[PDB]
Amino acid sequence: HAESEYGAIYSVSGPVVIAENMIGCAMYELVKVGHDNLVGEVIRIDGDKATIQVYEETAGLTVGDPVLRTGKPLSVELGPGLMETIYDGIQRPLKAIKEESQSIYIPRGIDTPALDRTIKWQFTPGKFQVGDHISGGDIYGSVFENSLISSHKILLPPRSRGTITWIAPAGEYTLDEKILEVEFDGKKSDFTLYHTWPVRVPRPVTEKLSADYPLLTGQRVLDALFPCVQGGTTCIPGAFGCGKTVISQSLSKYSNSDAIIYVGCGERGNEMAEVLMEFPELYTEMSGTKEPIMKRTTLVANTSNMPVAAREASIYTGITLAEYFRDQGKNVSMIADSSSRWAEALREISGRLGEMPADQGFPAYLGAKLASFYERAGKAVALGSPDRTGSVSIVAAVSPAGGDFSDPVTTATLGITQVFWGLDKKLAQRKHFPSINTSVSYSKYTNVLNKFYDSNYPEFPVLRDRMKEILSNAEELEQVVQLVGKSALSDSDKITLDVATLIKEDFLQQNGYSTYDAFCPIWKTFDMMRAFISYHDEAQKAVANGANWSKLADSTGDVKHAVSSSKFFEPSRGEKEVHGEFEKLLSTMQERFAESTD
Amino acid sequence: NYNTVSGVNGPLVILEKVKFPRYNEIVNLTLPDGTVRQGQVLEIRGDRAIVQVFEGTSGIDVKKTTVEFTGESLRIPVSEDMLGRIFDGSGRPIDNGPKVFAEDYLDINGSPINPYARIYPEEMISTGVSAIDTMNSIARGQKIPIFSASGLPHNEIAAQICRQAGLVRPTKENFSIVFAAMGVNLETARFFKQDFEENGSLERTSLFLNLANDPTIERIITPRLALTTAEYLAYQTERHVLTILTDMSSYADALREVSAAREEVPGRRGYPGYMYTDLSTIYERAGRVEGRNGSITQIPILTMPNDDITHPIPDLTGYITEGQIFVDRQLHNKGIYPPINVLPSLSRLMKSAIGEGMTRKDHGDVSNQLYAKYAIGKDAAAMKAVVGEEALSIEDKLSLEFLEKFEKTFITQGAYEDRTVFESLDQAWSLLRIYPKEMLNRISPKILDEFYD
Amino acid sequence: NYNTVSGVNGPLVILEKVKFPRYNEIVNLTLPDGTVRQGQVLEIRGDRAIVQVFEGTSGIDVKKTTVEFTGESLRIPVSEDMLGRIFDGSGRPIDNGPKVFAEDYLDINGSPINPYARIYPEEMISTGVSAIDTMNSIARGQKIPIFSASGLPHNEIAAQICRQAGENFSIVFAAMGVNLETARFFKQDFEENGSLERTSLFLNLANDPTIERIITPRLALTTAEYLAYQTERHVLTILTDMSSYADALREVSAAREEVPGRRGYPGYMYTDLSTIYERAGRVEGRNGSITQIPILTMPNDDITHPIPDLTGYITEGQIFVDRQLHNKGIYPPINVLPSLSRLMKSAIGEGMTRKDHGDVSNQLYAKYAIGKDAAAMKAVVGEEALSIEDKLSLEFLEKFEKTFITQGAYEDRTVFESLDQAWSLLRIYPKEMLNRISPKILDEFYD
Amino acid sequence: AFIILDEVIKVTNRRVNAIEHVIIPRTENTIAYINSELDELDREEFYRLKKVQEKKQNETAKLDAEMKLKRD
Repeated sequence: HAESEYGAIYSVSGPVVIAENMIGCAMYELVKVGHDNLVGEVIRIDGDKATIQVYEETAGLTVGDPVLRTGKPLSVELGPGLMETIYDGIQRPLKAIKEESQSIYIPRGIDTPALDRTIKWQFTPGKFQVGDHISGGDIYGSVFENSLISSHKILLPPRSRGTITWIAPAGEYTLDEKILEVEFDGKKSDFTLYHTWPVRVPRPVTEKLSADYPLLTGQRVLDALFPCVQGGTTCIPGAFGCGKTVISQSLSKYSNSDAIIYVGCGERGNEMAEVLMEFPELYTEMSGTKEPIMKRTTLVANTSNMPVAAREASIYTGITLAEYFRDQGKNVSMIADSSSRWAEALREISGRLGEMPADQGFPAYLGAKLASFYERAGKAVALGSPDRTGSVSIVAAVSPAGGDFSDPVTTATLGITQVFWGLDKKLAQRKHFPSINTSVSYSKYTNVLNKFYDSNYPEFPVLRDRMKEILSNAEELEQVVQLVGKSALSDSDKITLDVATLIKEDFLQQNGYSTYDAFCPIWKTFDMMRAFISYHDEAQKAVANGANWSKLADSTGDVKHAVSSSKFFEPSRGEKEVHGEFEKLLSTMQERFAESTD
Repeated sequence: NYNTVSGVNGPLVILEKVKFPRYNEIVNLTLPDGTVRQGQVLEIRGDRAIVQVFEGTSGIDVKKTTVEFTGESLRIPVSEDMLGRIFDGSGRPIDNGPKVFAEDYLDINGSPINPYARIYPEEMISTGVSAIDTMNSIARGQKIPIFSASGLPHNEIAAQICRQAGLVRPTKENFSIVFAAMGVNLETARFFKQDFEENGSLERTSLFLNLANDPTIERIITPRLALTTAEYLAYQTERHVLTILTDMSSYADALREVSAAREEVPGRRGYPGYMYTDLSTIYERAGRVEGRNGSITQIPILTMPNDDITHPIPDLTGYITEGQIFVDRQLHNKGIYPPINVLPSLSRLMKSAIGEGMTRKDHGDVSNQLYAKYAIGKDAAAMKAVVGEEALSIEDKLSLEFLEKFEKTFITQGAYEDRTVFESLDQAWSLLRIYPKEMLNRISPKILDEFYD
Repeated sequence: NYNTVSGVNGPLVILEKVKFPRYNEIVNLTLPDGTVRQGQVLEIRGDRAIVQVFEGTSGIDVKKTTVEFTGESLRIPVSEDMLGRIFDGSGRPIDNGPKVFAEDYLDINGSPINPYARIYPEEMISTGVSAIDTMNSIARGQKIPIFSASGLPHNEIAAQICRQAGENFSIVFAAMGVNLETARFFKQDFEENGSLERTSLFLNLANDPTIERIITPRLALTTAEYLAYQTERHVLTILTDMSSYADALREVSAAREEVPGRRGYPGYMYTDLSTIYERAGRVEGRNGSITQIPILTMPNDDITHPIPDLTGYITEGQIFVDRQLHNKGIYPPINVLPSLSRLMKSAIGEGMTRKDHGDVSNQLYAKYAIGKDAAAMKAVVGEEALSIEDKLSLEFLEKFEKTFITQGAYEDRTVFESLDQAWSLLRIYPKEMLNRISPKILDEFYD
Repeated sequence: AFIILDEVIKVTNRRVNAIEHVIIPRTENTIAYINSELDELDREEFYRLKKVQEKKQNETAKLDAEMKLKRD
């Protein structure tokens, strides 16, 4: 605003831009550089020449192009209207930018508003009285952004506390219009429905709370083996094109949380495009009738074809957005595609800066950002009079080279994570269903998850430990069979191998393209594991009666085909038919016992 | 134009007495011997500037050299007259034709497609291959690579793809392609030339050829020229645009060469640290544009070092492009027709072209089931090779014969023989018919009752 | 003091035209955002100075920041009123209490122990676990290193160890970039025990800066030193998530552009590691005993990393946790192969524990080794368990693994109970099968 | 004794089956992957050392520039 604090461009090589004659610019502060007035973030300072990191394309710029420092850190707009809106690395709307530039390409030095100032919404003062003392975090109003989620909270700006002075009446308004005025010791301050929050510091809450509420995965392996609760940190490391993007889409789809913040980093454009095409076609069938997946989520795009710093910037913006969603008193989640692109971006950054590399080209501050991003999310009571309990889950994809755990990504991820879900390329290469290693994937949140699953009086821990033991014993049995042969084992080990195969084909493997196996309910998987355990106990008891495993498997073909047919099933109705089918299975076992004698 | 030059070290250049230089700017270097070499600007600091020589700093005087700086960024003379005429890696005519009149002057760097402007992968195509149809589907406008080994029939199989492409695709207006080589062999150049001539598409296609005899800079710049050309064809020309790029291995090693020549801090396996993004430059350019006719379908070809699929080249290839079609040395020495590895090979979108309304509802499930029988056949092959022929189960021998038959019949069709997708589905239903009724657990009841004669 | 600076590289700051600068000194800086923070001067050269920020250099203007240098090194306010309360990474109270009255003020770096004034502890402190107090003898005043892996419940085992342990023994904790969940669980355990009132720590979390946590560990170390040299009581020092401390020290050395070693560690680190192990040891004439028992995570579950290598080479003995036994489902996974205690020498025999102690320990090591080789043989060869010796070795190994190895976290057993349980467990093997057992040890328990 | 001699012979053959394409290949892959990881780690360390030596050379060149400046 005609302040004209400006340094001059000195050295320019690739994405890094060093600008001198500016001592006014701070560290991690926003600055408009070049002749195109491109947004950027200054990193270091040496003498009279401060090193600035550009988050955009530096191609075409020339020496002598002025750089204006704002002096303030990175910030994003928080409030209603950002939902179901695709923001770029500059946090500008993609549709609006493409329409304004009238080109499918990406320009350079472009400036556009986050939300729409011409956008109107119906905002109503939520039970708050004028003159009542208020502070930061309190809801000053409520607006309906979508047809499902209603009353998006307008939060009082940070570092503000006092008494309500002039709070305007409810009605239709925009994001640029002040809906309130608050009097304090700092005299007068204008308050709007939209509040600006720094991207460097996540939106604060009241106090950290223990998360005992399990978040529904929808998948058997994600809910049972390596569990992830609401606010829990679950890693999803995978190989290149191992279905990592697919697992991310499945996770953001079948999620039982309220909102979703998905920030793509260095991912393919066809994935986000397919996401944009299939978002609106899919609609929720739960409460809030007529509501799609697009309106219940927000998408941030940092392309692989985009700038390198755009990934870390969109990641931080997505973190601030998820923190604002967690401060909104709702359970949300962050879906990150290929965090390894941001890590490698950090590697090229520290590398171009002249700093010394250690492992995998990255700097030594990687662990700080990883641990900060992991401990940032969680379940905690938010600020404000509302006193709501918020939740934020962190889901980050790591793409190590060749799927090796020796990669810096895998280690740094596994270090700060309380839960990790691993992806295998063995069953993925065979075009088999979702691949997860039973000898690798584990969760430290599994205990409280067992305590939470006991609320439904399901047995998570028992079935999981029994199946894991059966899996390990069958794996050892596989090592022995591969060692000597299949004729060197006993009836019980063979039963363990057959049960392993049954658990492999009929349980862990579920077709996502199917009209049935695409989504598995809690009761469905619980009943399946229970019926499996019942058939296993019945077979183990029958083998102890002096019957061979093969002879037992001779008349058990019906129960086998029935156990393999539990994947299709039907809607919520007919669970009784399944449990009853299990009863018919035990009865069938009794009939077989009668048949044996004789 | 500044005639002042300061230092020279290795394959690079440094000049002084200049200001306001542009990043990756086109610069003309006139040497002391009268040699005119094209070059690009590296960095600019104060009154000093640093640039990289494409033709090399070999045989160049320090104070006797003159340089004319355009100041504009990387610029190419794109036109509509490129079809039927051949161009080199340096842009100069290798077809011994006259001067090509440029319709538009555009940056060869290429522009990233906006996400909202990005249209989802759709339709389908017939590559003439059962594996390019059944196992892993190929969408029109999508991007899929080909991973081969040194000495293997990469050029010949790719030739089969480019030759059978426009012929078979109509069965799902002839298809127009683009041939691109970066630091490639003379033998492979002759093979590709005879292939493009035999296809008769040489008139309807353009060729950018950078020989191995040529510099590395030209090889790295060939991909950019092909990117701008294919972009101009898939947008401005509004026609179906196939993108065929070869010798990615040479461009990679050359990239490592340029990265080391500047003594820059290298990443894993000695390559560049920006390699993900460097490959993503031309990799994410593929896709469809909403409202704009035509599309750019990327069909790249790379060679894994020492036939290692676990190599950083292939790993980065999978990390950049989405999905790949593998060529294994295991099946190449078996003597059967072109060696596609079922495990490693996968498609970007195999769910987009399947189902009713596209082709048939018998496609996808049969793909999953056939892949299952093949994998089970491989594991059973290992188990049979371990313990013995009498020590394996019934499913082991059945899947073994099924995989052997799938390899001898389904996998083996021909290079100049383009098998229609329908023939692929029929031969696949007949290959699956070899297996028992309880054999396929990935197949539905209806398809099982329908496929069996 | 200087409000004028030259340049800023990362968290490290460098100013010019500075006078009376002190290397490794406490400095108070007020930034442009109105925020005030503490930092430490890394170096001073000529008319120029180099100081570092512990809380980070982010969000600060070079013109609007003012650095007030005390001219002297860092001095912490050690007090006896810190019992039961809590402090932050910078020392500020996180217990929502006020600032306590300081008894004394001294350096957080601690003090070097005299060569003639040191005392070698033979003291025997019961660990409470059957696989702990027996295998690697727990001794107050000794130093036992702890290396863990990612996703390993080292915090739970350490908490169960401090809880089943307890003149009582005071515990001082030092957190370097400790996780939020880790702090929550540690708080839950410390509160569940009821010994939280007798304990104190300086908390620097993951959400908080981990770079200021390096001084927090030093602060807790000066607290343990002041506890040993004044209060005269049994003291145990602990550094949590020391892996983050090594990564941070490595970041500080990397920012210095000095000669880097393996995993980015500093060149003079040879002395630096000692500072982590200098938090232990007793003195002549002091009834109290201070023993540091740090815990860190070896990178990629590999002890071959510089961290576990230095931690093992410096300190005497190390407590290892196997990933396999933790994935098995059994209780605490101490690997008898890698785990050892140099303090298990003077703490064994009659007068300390029992005359059957050392013998049963060596016999346990031999049985575990023979069982391991028998496991390798059982894996390579058939299920016939390789003749006789390997069969009894593997059976006894598995039996000792399902019983002796897992004593439970919530269960507190004496050394005698573990000795009797081992006496019942060694009955499977013959009396002549023990080559580590003497004539007296063979005639020891015939009951 | 002949019958058992057959059975045991089969056992030996089984070992030959395991020592052929199983144990040998596993050891080969383990040795190769370990060789690649170790050589790569040594390459990274050598890169750090090369950067350190380059840093010393540049600092020395700055010393030389300072000496020339003092001379001037």
